[PDB]
Amino acid sequence: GLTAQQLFNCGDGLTYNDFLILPGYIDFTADQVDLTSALTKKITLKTPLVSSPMDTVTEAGMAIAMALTGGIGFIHHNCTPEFQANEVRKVKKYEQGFITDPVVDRVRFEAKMGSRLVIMTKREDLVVAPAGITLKEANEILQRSKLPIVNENDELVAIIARTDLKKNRDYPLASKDAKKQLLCGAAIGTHEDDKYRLDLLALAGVDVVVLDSSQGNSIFQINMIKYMKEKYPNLQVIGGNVVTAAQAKNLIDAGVDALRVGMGCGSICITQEVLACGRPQATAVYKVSEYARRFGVPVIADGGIQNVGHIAKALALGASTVMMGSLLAATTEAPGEYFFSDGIRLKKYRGMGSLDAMIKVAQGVSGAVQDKGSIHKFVPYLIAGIQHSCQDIGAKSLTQVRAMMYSGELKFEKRTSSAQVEGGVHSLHSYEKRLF
Amino acid sequence: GLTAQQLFNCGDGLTYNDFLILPGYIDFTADQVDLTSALTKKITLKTPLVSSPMDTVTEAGMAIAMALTGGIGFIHHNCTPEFQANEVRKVKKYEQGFITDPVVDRVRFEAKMGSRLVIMTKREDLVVAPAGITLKEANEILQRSKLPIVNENDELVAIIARTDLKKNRDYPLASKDAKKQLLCGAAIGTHEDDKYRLDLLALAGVDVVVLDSSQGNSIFQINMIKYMKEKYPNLQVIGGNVVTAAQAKNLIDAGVDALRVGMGCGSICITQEVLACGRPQATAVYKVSEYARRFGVPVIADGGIQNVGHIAKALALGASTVMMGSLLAATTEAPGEYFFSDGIRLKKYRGMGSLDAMIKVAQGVSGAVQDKGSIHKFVPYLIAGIQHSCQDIGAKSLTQVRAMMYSGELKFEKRTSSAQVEGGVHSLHSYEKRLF
Amino acid sequence: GLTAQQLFNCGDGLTYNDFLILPGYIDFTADQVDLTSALTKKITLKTPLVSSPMDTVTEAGMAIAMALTGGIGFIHHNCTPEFQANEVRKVKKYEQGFITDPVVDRVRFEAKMGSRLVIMTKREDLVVAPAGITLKEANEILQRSKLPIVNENDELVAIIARTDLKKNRDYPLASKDAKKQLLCGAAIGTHEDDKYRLDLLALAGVDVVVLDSSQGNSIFQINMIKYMKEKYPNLQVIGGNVVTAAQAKNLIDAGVDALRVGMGCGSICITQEVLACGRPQATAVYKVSEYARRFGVPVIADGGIQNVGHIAKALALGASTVMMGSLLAATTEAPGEYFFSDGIRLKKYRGMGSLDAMIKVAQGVSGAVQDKGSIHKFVPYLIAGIQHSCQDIGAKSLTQVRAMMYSGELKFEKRTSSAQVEGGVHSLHSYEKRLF
Amino acid sequence: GLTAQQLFNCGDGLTYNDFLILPGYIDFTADQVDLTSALTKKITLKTPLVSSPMDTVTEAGMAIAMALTGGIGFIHHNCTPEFQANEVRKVKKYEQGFITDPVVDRVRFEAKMGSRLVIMTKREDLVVAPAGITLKEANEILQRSKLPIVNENDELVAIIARTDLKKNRDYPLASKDAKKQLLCGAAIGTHEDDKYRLDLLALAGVDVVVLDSSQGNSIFQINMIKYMKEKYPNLQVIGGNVVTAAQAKNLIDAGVDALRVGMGCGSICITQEVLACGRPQATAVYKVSEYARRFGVPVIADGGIQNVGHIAKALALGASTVMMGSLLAATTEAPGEYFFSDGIRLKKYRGMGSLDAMIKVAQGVSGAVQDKGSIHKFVPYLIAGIQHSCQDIGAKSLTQVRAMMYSGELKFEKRTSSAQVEGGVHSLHSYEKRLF
Ligand SMILES: *c1nc2c(ncn2[C@@H]2O[C@H](COP(=O)(O)O)[C@@H](O)[C@H]2O)c(=O)[nH]1
Ligand SMILES: *c1nc2c(ncn2[C@@H]2O[C@H](COP(=O)(O)O)[C@@H](O)[C@H]2O)c(=O)[nH]1
Ligand SMILES: *c1nc2c(ncn2[C@@H]2O[C@H](COP(=O)(O)O)[C@@H](O)[C@H]2O)c(=O)[nH]1
Ligand SMILES: *c1nc2c(ncn2[C@@H]2O[C@H](COP(=O)(O)O)[C@@H](O)[C@H]2O)c(=O)[nH]1
Ligand SMILES: COc1c(C)c2c(c(O)c1C/C=C(\C)CCC(=O)O)C(=O)OC2
Ligand SMILES: COc1c(C)c2c(c(O)c1C/C=C(\C)CCC(=O)O)C(=O)OC2
Ligand SMILES: COc1c(C)c2c(c(O)c1C/C=C(\C)CCC(=O)O)C(=O)OC2
Ligand SMILES: COc1c(C)c2c(c(O)c1C/C=C(\C)CCC(=O)O)C(=O)OC2
Ligand SMILES: [K+]
Ligand SMILES: [K+]
Ligand SMILES: [K+]
Ligand SMILES: [K+]
Repeated sequence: GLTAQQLFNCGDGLTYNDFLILPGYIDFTADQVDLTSALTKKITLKTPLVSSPMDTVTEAGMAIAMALTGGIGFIHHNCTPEFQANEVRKVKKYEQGFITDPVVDRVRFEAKMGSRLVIMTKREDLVVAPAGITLKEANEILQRSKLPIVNENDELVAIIARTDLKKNRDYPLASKDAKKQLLCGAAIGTHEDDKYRLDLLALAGVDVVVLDSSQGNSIFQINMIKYMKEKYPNLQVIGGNVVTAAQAKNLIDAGVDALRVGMGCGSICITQEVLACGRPQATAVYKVSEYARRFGVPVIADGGIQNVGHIAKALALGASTVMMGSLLAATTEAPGEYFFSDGIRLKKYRGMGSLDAMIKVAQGVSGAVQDKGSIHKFVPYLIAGIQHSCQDIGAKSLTQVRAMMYSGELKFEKRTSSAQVEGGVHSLHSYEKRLF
Repeated sequence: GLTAQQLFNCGDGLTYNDFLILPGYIDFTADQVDLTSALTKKITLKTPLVSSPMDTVTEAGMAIAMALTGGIGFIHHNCTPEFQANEVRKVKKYEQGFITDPVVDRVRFEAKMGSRLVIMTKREDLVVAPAGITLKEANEILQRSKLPIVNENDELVAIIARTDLKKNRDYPLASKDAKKQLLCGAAIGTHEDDKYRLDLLALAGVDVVVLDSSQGNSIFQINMIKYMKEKYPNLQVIGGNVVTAAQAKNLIDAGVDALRVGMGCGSICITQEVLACGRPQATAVYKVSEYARRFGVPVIADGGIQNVGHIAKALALGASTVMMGSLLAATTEAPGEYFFSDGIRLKKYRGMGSLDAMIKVAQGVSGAVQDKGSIHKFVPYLIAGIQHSCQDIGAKSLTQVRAMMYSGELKFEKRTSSAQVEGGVHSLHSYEKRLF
Repeated sequence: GLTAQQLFNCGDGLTYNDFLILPGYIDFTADQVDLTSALTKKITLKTPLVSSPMDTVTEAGMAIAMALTGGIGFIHHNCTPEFQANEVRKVKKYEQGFITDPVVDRVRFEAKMGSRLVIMTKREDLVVAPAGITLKEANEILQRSKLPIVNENDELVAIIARTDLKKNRDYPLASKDAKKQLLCGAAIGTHEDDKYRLDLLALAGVDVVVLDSSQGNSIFQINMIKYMKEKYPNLQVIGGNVVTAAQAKNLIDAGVDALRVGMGCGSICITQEVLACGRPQATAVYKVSEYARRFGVPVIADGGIQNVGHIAKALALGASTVMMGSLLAATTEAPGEYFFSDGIRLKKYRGMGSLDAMIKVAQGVSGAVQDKGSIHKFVPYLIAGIQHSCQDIGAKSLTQVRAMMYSGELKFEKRTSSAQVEGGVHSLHSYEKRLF
Repeated sequence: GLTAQQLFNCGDGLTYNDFLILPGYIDFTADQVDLTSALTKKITLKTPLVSSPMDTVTEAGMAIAMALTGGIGFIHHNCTPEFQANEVRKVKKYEQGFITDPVVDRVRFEAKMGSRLVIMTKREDLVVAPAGITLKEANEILQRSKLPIVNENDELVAIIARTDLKKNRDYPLASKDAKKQLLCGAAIGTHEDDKYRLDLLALAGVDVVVLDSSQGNSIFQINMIKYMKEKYPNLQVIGGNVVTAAQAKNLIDAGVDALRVGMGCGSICITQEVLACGRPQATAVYKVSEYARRFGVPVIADGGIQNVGHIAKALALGASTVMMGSLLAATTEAPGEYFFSDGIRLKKYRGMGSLDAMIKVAQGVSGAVQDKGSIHKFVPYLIAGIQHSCQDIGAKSLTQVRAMMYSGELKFEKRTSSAQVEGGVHSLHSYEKRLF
């Protein structure tokens, strides 16, 4: 029975595996737990999940799947500005609803004022829908397949493809923007070159942009932040990797809408070994979030997430969202082809600081992870997992979990190594592990 | 030389392997140590041993063997109410003594008032025994095989099968109820459905019932407790898994006769890894027992028992009884068939939260343990083991061990990892381990 | 720079591998270091080495070799009183000097008053030596082979075999008694039966006797101690295994001449795992020696010695001598035959609490260790090793090492696990280890 | 956020792997970081790198390569004084510039006053250079191959081989002495014999000499130091291995120009295990440097360097330079021939206290390390690695890093074992590691 303030303010250099959250009182069911989380000062998702901007994790496929399930994805920038922007465009155009370009096809089969060819099938035998209706109305109005929206003068003002109404109805947690499109985020560097790439990403319709760096507390990123906030006042920007409040302050002052917290704890990271710099994750998350919260800036616990327990712990310590690399790297929607080794299906996963991904000092390693299946199955599982944890701890929502932790109400307890060994599977001659 | 109060009140998150009990003064022999322990507020066994309510551990066979040796068993509820109740009935009818149903056979060979056929062999050549005698008397009275008990009017009032007098004489530590039957306990859930199952278990003659849950401090279990205490005033109820005094208080207030303490420390448990919730065992046991004792509520140290040292430590820290899963899972009396792998005989052992035992979030794993032989050999061994420990520590009884620990008299000392390595087998090129 | 008092009085439960001794000032050579140590209140050896009383370690061969090199041995009692006593007799008669029985052969070749046949070779052609001379004189007096000692009346008063003068001259560190015989010690239990065995051991000429027990603070051993001190006033007795000052006090009060300190840290020990009782060695040694010293009672650091560093640390913490089991178990002089496994020569080593060595609760395990060669090579090596350690720490003698440690002058420092890893061999692709 | 003073003054016995340096503010690039470091009170290198004086590490080849890249090398003394001195001579004569001996060839092709034959090619057709010019001038003056330097009377005063001007221009970081020669250092013992060897090393032109010992705080080394400072007033001397301020003081008082800090932490070291003496490196480095700095004496962090992180940490804690053995032992320039095992190329690496390198008490082990390539590639890599670390921590130079650490500005944080596990590569099914 120790509070977070007490636990993380003794200088022990703790991490996720070094502690536990003590159970509380249950008076609701796991399915009643709400995971709504703030991605940035203005982006809010239904789940606190985010896919990392890496070669072997996030591209269109992942970004789309992740958005459809309740989270969001960040496309990597280890490609051409053109390619990256196309990946953003694919994601952005995956779901639209009221398509305008192809409806105003252009007018200026169907015979809808102006000269809207979609012509032959005259505007009398065809079903139409008034302007001002909503997607719900739109769906029923033509319960079949193929809906031309008409503006007073009976002029084609828009159209809505049945397929979009399907995707919309199929994914109730979909992270969509004001235009009913799957929101997407992208990662860029801080060199001048990144200004051009940013412009192409802007044109692509990217919603949030993260400045990629192992140590984001620099004059380069600060000025880059200020630039972006100037050129694109509304664009949501996330600050480079930080692990201390002093670093966060500079980026917060520069104008960040959120912070990416984590240094050298990612599965493929050797920065701590090579550069001696970094910080134990659990502590990094608590300290920066505790600070950043006084400025309304969401913290993204980035790195070291090996399972659901970690996710719940990051959130419990102050993080608004959690970013994963390896916990998603082997899913169907991640970049790369599957292969086999010792009868084990694998997909490549490599650190962005690896010589391959990149005198060059390698800060990442290149490996492979075992097949995790589809994001469409895995993410729902993580969502269920997180919910149960909130239940045991007695919290109906992630927002509540933090209040309980900050009020002192939520208690923790350190785990000795024997205690960590006891917490996992032990004393078995053999066993298999499954979760969903 | 550190007291329990000092040791477990520093927030280190200790477990069984993290400490030792310092030896005292010996002025008696190991065989003089008494292990009588309170299972619940009213159930008291000769030993502090209990078999866990799990698919691969407890069914009739185990429950019977465990009772015969001095402990008790809890039948799992991962079966039909009918099946479970039949398992309780088998155990309950294993030993009876004065059988009534078949003696009042019905009257209304032998020719005993009324019309008691057991007829031919007239009541004159046959040996009979008066009503009011005891089992001891009964045994001698017909020193052979096949004893009709007669009520004044020479009317068949009961019978006693020689076989029961045998089982009774063979097992001096047998956990029997007021009717000379092997007591049995069963595990149920907390859903409404469990009320029906409970009723069938009541009819079966179950003696103690444990409410099965990974986090028993809930409104569901509290109300279930209150229900049971109402409907079955005398039934002994044990509260769902708890690890803190605050949780215990709710269940104690709800009316529990004992508490099942343990969360995520069981050999097949992944709850700590998946849900981030739980608590290091040694500490869980000391803290809750220290509290629950002020209300006369026995604590069951449930989980993490890998050997005799653990059992003795749980007891020394405040537990009245100890529940095991893996330490019994491979015995002859446990559910399942034996098989072989690398020339090693094994029997399945799986967590009740495993996908097999059961979106579903797995909290347990499915494995196999190596053959441990019969409960009838293993339990006596654990009993001997525990006794020696009490001797080294200078305690003639489990009751004494707790007094010494609560008075400060009993001392402990933390074990560094090197100290733990030194405590076990080391520096050998090869070795085999045996214990009994 | 931490003193022993500070280091071992924080309740951390440390052991040998958990700390280091910081180097001092060197103004002498390793060969100038003196290891003279008190075995008991009256037995003093040239080295602080002792072989453990175990089936696979100490018998005549070991006891003799160990004495010849500067230490001593304790014969095991897992044999008949006759056998054990014969093992003591073999050791005792290995070296004698002035043999009396065969010289007083009996008188009452050579023609020496009385009728000393050793006859033919008359007392005139034969060289003789006066009574009152010493062994040194004796050696030169007949610089060849085959010396009849003559008493005034020219009567055979004794004889001295050339072979004894050889053994005496060959081993300058030999642990011999007042009669120039290799001293020997033996281990006995505390049951009444041990009184008879003790008597046979007395007749055998045993010099020191250790009462064998895993927990020697008992009324059984206390009374046994008092008995022995009564019956054999001069016999040196060592107290059963203790690890705390409170235990030591009882045995010290009972009249022990030394204490055997150690519980569950021996390579083949499972007492800590099975009985939950014991104590981390380094701490056990410091605490009891710190106490026992106030009564002039030598402490024997028994158990957990895996190498020279451990020996030096035990001594530095207060032990007067060190007892080993595995560090000697595979030498030529130890009981048992050598065999081979994976091309590796081995000799059996088993705990005295193993089922084989012995319901029975096993407290020891049965294994094998790799061939260490002869005690006559290994012990000199340990002696050299210990000497260098004393040099680095700036102590010319074991006696000095303790003064420095008790005065505060000697400093220590805890070793984190990484620090322990760094202290040993690391970062090699492959390597072989040798020491002498 | 803990200062070095706080971190290393709690008695925890920390080492490199036990802590991290928290990142600061970046306002410069990695390539702008300066690694200029003081080898001794008067020797200053461009990099803080030094090759250890060992059989399998440093000989001419290594010493030359190491100097050319920015560091320095110390030739081992496990050879004849003649051999060692020849190794110094090879290194010293590798690069010269203004060669005098062969130019004053002797005078007393070319026809340059006196009788300088280099004769035929008369002094009129040949290009010459005035005395007083510099190497830069010299290079251009004869932009081709084959430059006779002439003194007023047109007398051959010196010569400069084109090859030297090449080596000079190729290696901008070259550690050269006042005579434009690659500086070299050598290791000697402290016995009288070492005085002769020293004399031969003096004649060889050695620049710095390190007194080789595992425990240099001795009367032998102190007097040896005083001797050398007397006989060779200008010679730079480094004090034997020390790990505490008390030891450093004696050697500092004796007159050391630098200190070699480290005891039993070297990859091939078993001194801690065998002699129980030594100290955890990170702590050894901070404590002695913190002291030695008050006397302007540079500390050489010697031992335990397994990678770049360690190097940066040693420097951050107070060391002026870092000495490596295994981190260089398998390079092309190190002594020994390459061989193969399991398809892995290896080169021998052995501790100088190994029986092979040397009753003898082994303090080192004999193994093999995997091929690291050329020093000419590896050292530049370490240089780049160190620079990035300085960048993350916000320091433009090693000198700055220490100021920040001593002022309190630089912060650190302990790493729990889980934190250390998280810091390295984890959660991968497989991976390969590369760095340059
Ligand atoms: C160290 N860290 C690196 C590198 N590339 C990316 N990253 C990071 O780690 C996170 C993924 O870690 P997981 O544990 O797999 O989730 C990424 O989000 C990013 O912060 C690298 O080369 N070295
Ligand atoms: C975690 N714990 C589980 C699960 N099923 C049962 N249990 C528990 O552990 C105890 C057995 O642990 P042992 O160390 O084997 O004695 C059981 O009594 C129960 O508390 C599960 O799926 N996950
Ligand atoms: C535990 N300890 C046992 C047993 N038999 C003997 N001993 C002890 O350990 C010492 C030898 O330990 P090493 O590390 O090998 O030196 C013996 O002197 C004695 O104290 C046993 O069965 N269990
Ligand atoms: C222990 N230490 C030894 C021995 N020979 C040399 N050394 C030392 O270790 C350093 C090299 O360690 P690395 O980790 O490989 O750099 C050398 O500089 C020297 O101090 C020995 O036999 N035992
Ligand atoms: C940039 O991607 C990362 C991130 C996000 C992190 C780390 C890291 O090593 C890399 C790879 C390192 C690279 C590509 C070098 C460029 C740079 O320094 O930004 C880390 O330690 O924590 C977080
Ligand atoms: C119920 O059986 C348990 C018990 C007793 C414990 C744990 C656990 O995971 C399960 C399996 C988890 C299940 C079947 C999910 C249902 C539930 O939540 O009750 C644990 O962590 O500590 C104790
Ligand atoms: C007696 O030999 C030992 C000793 C010396 C020790 C231990 C031990 O287990 C045994 C074997 C245990 C036996 C033979 C049971 C009898 C007894 O209890 O004496 C230990 O834990 O520390 C020291
Ligand atoms: C001398 O080389 C070393 C050094 C530098 C160190 C150690 C060591 O064991 C040896 C080998 C030990 C030898 C050759 C014995 C001679 C001696 O004692 O000097 C160590 O522990 O720290 C540093
Ligand atoms: K990492
Ligand atoms: K577990
Ligand atoms: K042991
Ligand atoms: K080492």
